[PDB]
Amino acid sequence: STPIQQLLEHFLRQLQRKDPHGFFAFPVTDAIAPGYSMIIKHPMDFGTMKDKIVANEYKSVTEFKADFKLMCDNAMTYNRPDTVYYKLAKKILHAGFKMMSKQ
Amino acid sequence: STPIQQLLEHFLRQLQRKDPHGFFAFPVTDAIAPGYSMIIKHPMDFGTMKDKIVANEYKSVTEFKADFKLMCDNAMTYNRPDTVYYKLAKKILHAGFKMMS
Amino acid sequence: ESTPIQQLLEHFLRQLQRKDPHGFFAFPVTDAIAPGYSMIIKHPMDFGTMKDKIVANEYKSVTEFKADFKLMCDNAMTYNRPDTVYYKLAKKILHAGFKMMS
Amino acid sequence: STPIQQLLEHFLRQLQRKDPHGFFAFPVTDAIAPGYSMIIKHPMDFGTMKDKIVANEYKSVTEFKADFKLMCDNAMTYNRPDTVYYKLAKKILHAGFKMMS
Amino acid sequence: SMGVQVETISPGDGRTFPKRGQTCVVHYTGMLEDGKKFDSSRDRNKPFKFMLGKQEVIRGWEEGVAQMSVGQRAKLTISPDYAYGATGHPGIIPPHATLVFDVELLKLE
Amino acid sequence: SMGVQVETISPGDGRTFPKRGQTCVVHYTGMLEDGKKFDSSRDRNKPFKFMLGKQEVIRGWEEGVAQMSVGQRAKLTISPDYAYGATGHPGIIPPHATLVFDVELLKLE
Amino acid sequence: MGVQVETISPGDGRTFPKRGQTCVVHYTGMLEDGKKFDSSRDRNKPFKFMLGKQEVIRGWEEGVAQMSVGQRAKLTISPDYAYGATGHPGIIPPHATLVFDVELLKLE
Amino acid sequence: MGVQVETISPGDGRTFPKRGQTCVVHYTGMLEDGKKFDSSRDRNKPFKFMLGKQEVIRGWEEGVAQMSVGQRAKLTISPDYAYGATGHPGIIPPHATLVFDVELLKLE
Ligand SMILES: CCNC(=O)N1CCN(c2nc(NC3CCN(C(=O)[C@@H](CCc4ccc(OC)cc4)NC(=O)[C@@H]4CCCCN4C(=O)C(=O)C(C)(C)CC)CC3)nc(N(Cc3cnn(C)c3)C3CC3)n2)CC1
Ligand SMILES: CCNC(=O)N1CCN(c2nc(NC3CCN(C(=O)[C@@H](CCc4ccc(OC)cc4)NC(=O)[C@@H]4CCCCN4C(=O)C(=O)C(C)(C)CC)CC3)nc(N(Cc3cnn(C)c3)C3CC3)n2)CC1
Ligand SMILES: CCNC(=O)N1CCN(c2nc(NC3CCN(C(=O)[C@@H](CCc4ccc(OC)cc4)NC(=O)[C@@H]4CCCCN4C(=O)C(=O)C(C)(C)CC)CC3)nc(N(Cc3cnn(C)c3)C3CC3)n2)CC1
Ligand SMILES: CCNC(=O)N1CCN(c2nc(NC3CCN(C(=O)[C@@H](CCc4ccc(OC)cc4)NC(=O)[C@@H]4CCCCN4C(=O)C(=O)C(C)(C)CC)CC3)nc(N(Cc3cnn(C)c3)C3CC3)n2)CC1
Repeated sequence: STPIQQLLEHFLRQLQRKDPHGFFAFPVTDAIAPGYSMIIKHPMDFGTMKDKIVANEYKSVTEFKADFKLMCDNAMTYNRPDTVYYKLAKKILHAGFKMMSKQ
Repeated sequence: STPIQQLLEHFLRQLQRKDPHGFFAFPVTDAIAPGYSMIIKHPMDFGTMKDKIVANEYKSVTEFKADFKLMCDNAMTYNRPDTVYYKLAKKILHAGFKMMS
Repeated sequence: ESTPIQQLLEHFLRQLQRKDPHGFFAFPVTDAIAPGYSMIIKHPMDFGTMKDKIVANEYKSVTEFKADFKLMCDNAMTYNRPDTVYYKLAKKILHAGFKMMS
Repeated sequence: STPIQQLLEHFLRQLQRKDPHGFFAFPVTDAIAPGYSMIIKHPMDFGTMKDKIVANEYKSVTEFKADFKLMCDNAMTYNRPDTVYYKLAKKILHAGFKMMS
Repeated sequence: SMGVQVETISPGDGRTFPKRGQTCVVHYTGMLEDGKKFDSSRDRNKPFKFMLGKQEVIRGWEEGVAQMSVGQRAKLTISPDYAYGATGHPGIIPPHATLVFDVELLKLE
Repeated sequence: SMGVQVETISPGDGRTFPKRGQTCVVHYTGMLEDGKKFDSSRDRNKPFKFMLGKQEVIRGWEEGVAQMSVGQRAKLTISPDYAYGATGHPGIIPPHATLVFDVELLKLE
Repeated sequence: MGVQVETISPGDGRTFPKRGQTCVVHYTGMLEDGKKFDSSRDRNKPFKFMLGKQEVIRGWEEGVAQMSVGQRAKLTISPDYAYGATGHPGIIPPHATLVFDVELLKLE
Repeated sequence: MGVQVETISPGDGRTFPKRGQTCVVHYTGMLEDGKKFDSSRDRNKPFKFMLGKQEVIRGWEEGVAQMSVGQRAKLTISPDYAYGATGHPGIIPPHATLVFDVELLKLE
């Protein structure tokens, strides 16, 4: 585990603690969200991010932040503003940026 | 019929034209409106007013206006504000007072 | 040459028929499909008959055309029970067609 | 009466007030409900609950809540969902817990 | 809340239920929880009519009568939140009153 | 306008209808008025679940599915006001589109 | 309520007007009894106003703000949110409840 | 969306609060997930405020105005009709939807 892999694992555990119900844990399927793959072209989720950390695919914290933002941006695009999902995506995105603000 | 019976007859027909569905035409029964006789203690209707005109029971236009007001006030007491009856009673009351001002 | 009355009613008819995409009103209701229909409905009507009347220049007025459209819907609401697709469509189409033709 | 007996009796009277017709008042017999003792293995009712309080058999509020739940759960197992009995059991179970929480 | 419970006194056909926009023709007797009568259409020899879906009656009737079929006679027990609530009906129904109606669904119109 | 029309393809039990707060389990195919398909849960071999009363679906589904009973298969024809209106669903449903769904109510949870 | 909003056809449900944006609408205004007093559709030209600029009656200010682009809705507006006791001489009588059919076509 | 009023138990359906009247209420306030943040019942003392006097958040101003004396209702209030992006530091988080159980006891 390199210095970056440790830090990204730390950030990931802190971010996942903000999603106690696991809304972001796995890829969104079309069965649960009709048309999801028609609207969102680049899906992202915590499980995929975790796999990327383990395979040492992130070259910087910035790239990790870009997947985290992508995950949140997908949720705020797919889901209506009045839904639990949209509100959670907005809250966690702000909280994650604040946490990783010094990069 | 006296000049007063004539004027009240004129007013009654003009007001009745404002009630084309006959909501005020006859006494409200308890069968159509449960508890009506528990809530409204002095019922009034156009049919009763017409009978009073014919029997020369109104001593003044003021007394006629008082029954008309009583009729409308009963409807706005018995009926809820969102109902056709409440809205019509308020509309007709304003128009009748304006006419007999 | 189509008369002005023939032009307008066919225009109205095509608009009304678009509201019946499944063709429920397209042809006369038979007794084989609906037993006792001709005992219950005394003056049957359908879009196809209305079209035939236009082509033969049988309508003297827009009023008569509206009356046949209404008759068609009223026949459907008399014959069919309120819980059926047919009854619900007739009530919906009657309201919607009148709104369109004014 | 001990403190636990007082509290459970207080709760029971409040719970029984929610059953004014006494559907839960006495044990369900097999004569009244054929096969009941084949379907419901541990029957319960308010009358048995009162008797349990009086002989000081409840060791905790927890045990009392468990008998109330059992009573409602027995009713929702034995009776079909379209019955007054099933609907009452579901309603009273939710309301009694709310009352004692 | 206990809402409204419908207990069958004598059965209806179990197939004809009132829909929204139909007129229900009923005979009823209304009593307070202790049995005191406050009204009855049977006492007036005239059934009561109301239309479902038009806010004409207390919620326990709206939801309770919807559950009956033509011919059914039932006892409706209705909690205050489904009745007249804290206000009651001054001089007729006290505050916070559970109501019991004996209702017969005579006809749909 | 014409709101939503429900046409039965094959009957349900005609007695188990979904109430507010229940989860409906359905298989559906959605087409435009001219028949081009835009989506189907059957194509994904996975039924769709949604709860009535939770503002999760277009109004034509809310009112149309509420009318079906368990087991029923029906065709829902839905006007734009009861669908996606002037906006449509960019890239999937054009503006002002009447929609046709083949819906089977499989189960309530 | 000063203004009640009843949806006739849905908007996109995400694009709501903010302060300083121009709303482009087509409307019909009627009195409570159904009589028409004006319509932008009759002039074949939508009406434009900028939110936050005190250009319209309060029932429009608050009612249109609740709509999303594409939505068509019925606004029922109480006199306090409309023309109040004065009315609008020769057009709207005193103490009039107003009903508008409004379609939010676009924001500029 | 700003405030939704769901009746828990009915009011008299005729006595609605007007400008300048004092509303006497008992309330419980919770966040959307059910956590309580305040309750007047816990203090054994009703809350009073005068309508039309900018004393309360807009969802209460408009929500209570819709109730009649005696009514108990659940008010669900969007952040724009509550404490918005700022919240109420240490009590209400940013962007919070609020849920109040409100009983209109009396007008004074
Ligand atoms: C909208 C415009 N259009 C329209 O209105 N239309 C055309 C479309 N439409 C329709 N109706 C029906 N069938 C039922 C509808 C209900 N009913 C009956 O007769 C009932 C009496 C009424 C009733 C219904 C239900 C009920 O308890 C739930 C109680 C009463 N009678 C009977 O129970 C008995 C049993 C045998 C038949 C006769 N009985 C009798 O006593 C008699 O002998 C009579 C009736 C003479 C003495 C009273 C009509 C028959 N099928 C189809 N199709 C689609 C198709 C195929 N080709 N096309 C072109 C269409 C085919 C796929 C099937 N379409 C309605 C008419
Ligand atoms: C809420 C707490 N309380 C509670 O839960 N309780 C107490 C109150 N309650 C109740 N139920 C009934 N009647 C039926 C209800 C339906 N049922 C049956 O067995 C049915 C099987 C279930 C069923 C029902 C409908 C249906 O298609 C619509 C399909 C299936 N069986 C049968 O169809 C056959 C026919 C003959 C009898 C038995 N059958 C059998 O095969 C058998 O032998 C068994 C079952 C052993 C093998 C399969 C139970 C009994 N009456 C009264 N009262 C009030 C009263 C109170 N005290 N007193 C003194 C009177 C008065 C009227 C007497 N009260 C329910 C229990
Ligand atoms: C304008 C001059 N005229 C005039 O004023 N009036 C008088 C009105 N009026 C009227 N009223 C009604 N129906 C209800 C309207 C609401 N209501 C009630 O009692 C409600 C209580 C009030 C309420 C309403 C809604 C609500 O939640 C949405 C909560 C509360 N009661 C109940 O919910 C219960 C259950 C049902 C029976 C009674 N309940 C009781 O507790 C009682 O026992 C009482 C009330 C005695 C104890 C307190 C009044 C009556 N129908 C019709 N028609 C048209 C017609 C046909 N022929 N003609 C000639 C006309 C017939 C075709 C239908 N006409 C016209 C004449
Ligand atoms: C936060 C990270 N995560 C994440 O983002 N996401 C993704 C979300 N997501 C989600 N969403 C939904 N339900 C709808 C919500 C609204 N909607 C729709 O498509 C609506 C259209 C939008 C709309 C909504 C309300 C409205 O009111 C008037 C008007 C419009 N469509 C329709 O009305 C119709 C009819 C039904 C089928 C589809 N229609 C169509 O036209 C089509 O064919 C398309 C859409 C293809 C053409 C346009 C999305 C989906 N349920 C659940 N669960 C819990 C769960 C979660 N995971 N697991 C394992 C379980 C299950 C328990 C329920 N979870 C979580 C994962």
